[PDB]
Amino acid sequence: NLPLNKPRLEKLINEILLKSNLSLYNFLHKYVLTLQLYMVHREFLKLANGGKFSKSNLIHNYDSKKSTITVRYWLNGKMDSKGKITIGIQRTTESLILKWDNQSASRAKNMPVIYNNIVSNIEGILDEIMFNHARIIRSELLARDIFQEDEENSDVLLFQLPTTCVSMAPIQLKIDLLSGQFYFRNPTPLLSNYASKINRAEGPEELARILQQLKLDKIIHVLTTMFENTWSCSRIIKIDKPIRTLLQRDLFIRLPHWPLNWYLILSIISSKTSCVVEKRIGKIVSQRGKWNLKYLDNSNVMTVKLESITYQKIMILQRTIL
Amino acid sequence: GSTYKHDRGIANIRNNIESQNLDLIPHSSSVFKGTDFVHSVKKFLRVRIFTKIESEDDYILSGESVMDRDSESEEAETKDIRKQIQLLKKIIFEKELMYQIKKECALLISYGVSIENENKVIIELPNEKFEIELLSLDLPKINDKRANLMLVMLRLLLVVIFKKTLRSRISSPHGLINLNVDDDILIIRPILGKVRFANYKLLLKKIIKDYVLDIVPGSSITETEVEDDENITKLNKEIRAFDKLLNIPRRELKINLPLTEHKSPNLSLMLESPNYCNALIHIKFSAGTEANAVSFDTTFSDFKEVEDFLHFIVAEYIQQKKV
Amino acid sequence: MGKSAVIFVERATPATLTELKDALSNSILSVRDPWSIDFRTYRCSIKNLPADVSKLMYSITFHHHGRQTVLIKDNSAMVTTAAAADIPPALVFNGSSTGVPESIDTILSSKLSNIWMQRQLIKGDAGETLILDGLTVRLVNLFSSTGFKGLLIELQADEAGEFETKIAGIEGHLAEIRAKEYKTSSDSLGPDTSNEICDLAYQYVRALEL
Amino acid sequence: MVQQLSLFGSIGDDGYDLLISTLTTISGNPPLLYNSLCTVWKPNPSYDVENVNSRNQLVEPNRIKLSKEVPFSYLIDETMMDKPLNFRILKSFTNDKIPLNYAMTRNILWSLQISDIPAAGNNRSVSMQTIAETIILSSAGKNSSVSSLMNGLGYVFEFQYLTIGVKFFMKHGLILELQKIWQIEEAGNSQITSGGFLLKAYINVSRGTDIDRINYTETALMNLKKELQGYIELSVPDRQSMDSRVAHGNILI
Repeated sequence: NLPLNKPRLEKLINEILLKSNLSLYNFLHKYVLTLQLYMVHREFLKLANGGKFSKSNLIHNYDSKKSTITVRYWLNGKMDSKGKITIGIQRTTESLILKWDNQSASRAKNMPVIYNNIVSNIEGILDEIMFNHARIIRSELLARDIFQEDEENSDVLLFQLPTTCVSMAPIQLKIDLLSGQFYFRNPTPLLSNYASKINRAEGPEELARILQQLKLDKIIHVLTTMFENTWSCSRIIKIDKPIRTLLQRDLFIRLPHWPLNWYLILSIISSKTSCVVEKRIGKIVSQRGKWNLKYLDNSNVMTVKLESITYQKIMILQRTIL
Repeated sequence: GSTYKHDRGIANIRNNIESQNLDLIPHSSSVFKGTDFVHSVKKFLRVRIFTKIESEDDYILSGESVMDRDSESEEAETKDIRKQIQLLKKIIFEKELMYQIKKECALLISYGVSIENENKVIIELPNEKFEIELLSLDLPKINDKRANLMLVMLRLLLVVIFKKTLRSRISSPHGLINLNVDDDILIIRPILGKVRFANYKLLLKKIIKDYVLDIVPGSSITETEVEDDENITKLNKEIRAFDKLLNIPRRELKINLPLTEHKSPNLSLMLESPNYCNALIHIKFSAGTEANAVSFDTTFSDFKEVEDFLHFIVAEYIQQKKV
Repeated sequence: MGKSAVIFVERATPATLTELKDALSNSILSVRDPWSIDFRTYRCSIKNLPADVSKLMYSITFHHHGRQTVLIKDNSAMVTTAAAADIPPALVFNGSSTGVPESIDTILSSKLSNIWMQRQLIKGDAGETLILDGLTVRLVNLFSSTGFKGLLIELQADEAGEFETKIAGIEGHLAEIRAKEYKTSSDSLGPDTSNEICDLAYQYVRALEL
Repeated sequence: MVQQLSLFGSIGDDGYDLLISTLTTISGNPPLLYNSLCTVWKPNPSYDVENVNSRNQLVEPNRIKLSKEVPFSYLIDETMMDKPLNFRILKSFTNDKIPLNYAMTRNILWSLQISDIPAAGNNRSVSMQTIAETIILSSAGKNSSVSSLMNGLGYVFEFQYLTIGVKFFMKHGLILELQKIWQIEEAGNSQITSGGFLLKAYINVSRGTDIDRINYTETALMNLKKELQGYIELSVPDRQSMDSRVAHGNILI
């Protein structure tokens, strides 16, 4: 039903046949491919105005000279990848094909990278690519064995975090199907901050370090709140060398009525599965902008498991520590 | 005051040759050329409320917005221009409302709000489901009044947004009127905050009853809430009239424990939702020593830690009563 | 009503600030963002002046208190702002102000340069502010054109009941560091009218005078 | 400091009401009432400023403007509380008498402002003027008062006047003002703009170096002037009338 220029086509084909030595078929195929590409670009333009991917999720650039479309998605993604799609004429079949240019998709098995029938189900193809990329990232995370597998939901990752000393509970992290930023179900301000930190993270080692620090400072915050709800911590003291007892964190607490320069020192040792606390008494001074460990006691190191610490133990320690 | 740039709200007047009447043709809808324009373009906004059953994960339709129709007199409507004008105003207002709802809820994914399609949005609550849909025309339940009320307050909030925009525009010329999604657009935030605040209030009531009322008899609980030119003053008055709805919900609960030896500790717990979704519980426990010597004053964002500290406080009070 | 005091040490050493920072480290609760301050003196260039009319005008610029300038002359104070967010809305609305003002120092040193001329300039940058129990202490090194000048200490508290005890404690703390020549001041410009920043500027002027 | 680009005009009060309606037809905004009080101060002649570099003319003495807003409770007499506070009250402000007299203004004693003569040359289509501005927030001391402050700087009072009118805010930061001016002395109050309203349309530019913005501002002002053709004639005032230096005395009113 397209308004074809019938007479101009007549003269053009007659001239081609007169100058022909084949060429008409090649020109017709090229024009058909160009028209299909142009209408695909027009569909992209129509969808982008009101589509789910309008807010910087998808960007498409079309070149008529090379007759190819480059699509970039997930601009705010630095997980050692950049979401790129190329739509162009296949040399072997002389047909327009869509290729998801990704090495992760390249070595992925039982997963097609090239798709046809773009006009009919471009949205379905985009959704399939989105889900496949999310599944590949999730499978990499599971292979690193940082997040346990959720049986109920295949798109939800479980992260094990101790809410209290004895509690050991999972938190559900989910992947946005549009832009691809990890998010929590009911994030706390610290949880939201570290989710944002995860979002712009770049390396798998960086992600693992981020999660390790998340567990560590979550425990630190829990115990610091426990102390403050009953204790004056110090957020100013930085020692050049960590105290000899796997992540070690030193916390220096005291009370206003204590003797000067005498601090209760807690060395928190966090492992992949277990955490312990070394409670000692030390003397530290500040001289010319430096923190000097004047004295440390090792014969009376209290090595205590994380779970056993409770409020009553805290107050009994407060009474005995003087 | 509307910032909706998609449509200009311009209608051409056409004298109908056949019926000798007057009709209005909008600028945008230039594709439908026929006498079925009225039904083809008649869109509406529907609110559906589903109640989650405690025995199954499925949701049952418990309420729906009542579609009261003023178009029953079709012959009168097709010849009265004023009715067409009112219908077009309603249509454009609903379109703007739906667009604003989309742009507002696009940022509430982290709290259990999702968008199904270009015309549907879904809000989930531990016991309820809300669906807002834009649908074309082509037994009284319990929650039908609820959905009608929801629609009414959504329209009211959109009107308040328009009034705020106009007041800001009149106040100063230099200020570029570019609405901020984080600040200006406040439509689903107040309703969602009220509902979730009620849910958290019920949960904390249950927790306090289980851990204090059931353990320590005689506790007394009190519930409290803590708050030139004619045109500018008129707008200020009209906007201030909606403070009780737009303002952040708050609650305070004072618990007085009956103790002897003229030593009566107080437990004041104030619950707030600073960002309209998160629950913040501030606890002030004053031991029976002095009127200003607050024994403890803490804040909590996790209900589990709230319960743990409540249990610790109960144990400490029991020990004090035992000494 | 908050109270404030200013102590200036003239014979200080470059490392005296660190010495006082460490000597108070036991009671230090927290640390906040750095601050800066400017101190200009303008002179009268007209010779047909009466005997009782002063010749100087001291301009003190506070950077942390929202970019505000204070002009002092003969126990008379004047407070000017230069930020667009400090403008009372009435002046913006009626047309009395174009909305983007300039600092008064530009006015003195550009348009009125035939009446007032600059004579000195004393600056302080990258000071440190420490929160102690019910107290805030700010320290900074003063640099003139030639070089290092001395040490400046400013103390601010909200409760005025025990201000004198805190001043005496800080004086003793300086005493153990053997800084024996220090000039302190906590005076008030007006006994009946109390403006915080004007009184602070007056105390700065009384401390920094030679 | 701003570059203010301005156009001026005047109208007779007879068309006043009509004019107002037309403005609302264009801008889409209603007028807003306002008032102000300006005091002009000049360098003290008792002090000999030999520092004026006579051989080089580095600078010339100038006049300082101090402005303040005054509540309408001082401008409304006992006959006028019944009417609401809107623009129509200006229709009753045709007499040379006014409730605010000399004694009240003397009892009052802000925004400090200095300006220069507009730019020279005959290839300028709008009045371009340079303004340096600052704000006085408060004060203290044994003689905290505007008069004492300006005498401390070296300035003395010269005269004062009161402006009452309406404001229209249009797009692109364009401000249109309709004013009535009352000069005030101990001898009495005299309305200089007798039987008419002074019209002034202006825009402000924050940085004088930006020239694309200045061209846009001039385009907007000339488009506004070409819109009002046939009703009111907006014109560039005389460059020698907007000169406020002490050596030569005249005052555009």
